[PDB]
Amino acid sequence: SDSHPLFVRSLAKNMTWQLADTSTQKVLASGASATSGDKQSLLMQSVNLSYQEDGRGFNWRAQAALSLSYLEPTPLDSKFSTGYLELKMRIDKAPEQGANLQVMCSESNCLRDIDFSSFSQLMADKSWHTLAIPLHCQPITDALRITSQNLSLAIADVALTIKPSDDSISLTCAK
Ligand SMILES: [Cl-]
Ligand SMILES: [Cl-]
Repeated sequence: SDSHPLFVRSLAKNMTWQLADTSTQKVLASGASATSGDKQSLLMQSVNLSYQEDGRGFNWRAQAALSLSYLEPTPLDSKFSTGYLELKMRIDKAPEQGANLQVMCSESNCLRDIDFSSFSQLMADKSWHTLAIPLHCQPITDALRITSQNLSLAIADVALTIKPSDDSISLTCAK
């Protein structure tokens, strides 16, 4: 009742993964694995967290954006106006030249824009962590977008929530 799943073991109905490299082909992926348009810049595989294939691993080898995206622009439910995007993430290879985590993006337009440097130390054990991202410090297209040139991580259990799980780490707003 607290939450709206976006990717909890499988994509919620109106959702896709989007793998967007520097090529002229953008890939909308709804299964266990995918490649970006150039077949190399951004790859998705399944990984196992709590069940077989409940996570997705993503490997960046060149400039590319991964999004978890709505099939059509969807206004943020007012239920979540002071809520959180929650997800589990494991960063197995930190980005040498950095990465951007954007949350709840419209056409022009993200609710949060977080550099990986801002939470890199808490992720540096290369273990899974539950991250709670407060949405506030118009129709939404990308629930999340991660952009980098070189990076390896995995994501699971992505949901909008009004209250962060107990063992969550809040990516609070920069001062
Ligand atoms: Cl990088
Ligand atoms: Cl960074």
